[PDB]
Amino acid sequence: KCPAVCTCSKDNALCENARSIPRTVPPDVISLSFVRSGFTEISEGSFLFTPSLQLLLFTSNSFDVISDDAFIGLPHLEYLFIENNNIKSISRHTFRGLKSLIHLSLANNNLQTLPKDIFKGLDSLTNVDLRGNAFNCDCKLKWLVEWLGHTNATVEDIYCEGPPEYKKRKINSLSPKDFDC
Ligand SMILES: *[C@@H]1O[C@H](CO)[C@@H](O)[C@H](O)[C@H]1NC(C)=O
Repeated sequence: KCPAVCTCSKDNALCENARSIPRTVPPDVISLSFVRSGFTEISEGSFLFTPSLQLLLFTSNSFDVISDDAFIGLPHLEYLFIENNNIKSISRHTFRGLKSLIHLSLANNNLQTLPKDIFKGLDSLTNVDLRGNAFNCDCKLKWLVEWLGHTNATVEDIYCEGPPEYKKRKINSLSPKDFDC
């Protein structure tokens, strides 16, 4: 019942160098991890067949895009860890539909921006980790300051990698005037 690419513990499944997201994952596996995966993107509805996941981890992957509604069909997911990845693009609705998500980690992916309203609709979120990314502070990030001010979640300090004028400045400290636009 455990997928061939993955090795499965009782409640946990680890998939390494998987060429596709398995749709056969046994129920009563609440945690799934993808390490050094073969697949280059996460399309919409990839996890539809694994509704029981409370925890998801992506690490050491190279992704062209993580699509809108990629995580649709995961009503029970509390923890989502996307870390130490190469991600070229992240869609505004990528995380749409996770109401139960408590902890979200984008940390250490070297992401240059984030789209507006990417955190829209995640109510249960107590923690977001944006550290370890190279953020270009510009018009596309201007929303992020407003979100950091009004957010209920705990977010540790993050800094602008660019442009040269703003480098190594706390994004939380910035004001909307400084963003140009
Ligand atoms: C943070 O949460 C409290 C209670 O959960 C709420 O009253 C407050 O308005 C929230 N902050 C916002 C929405 O900026």
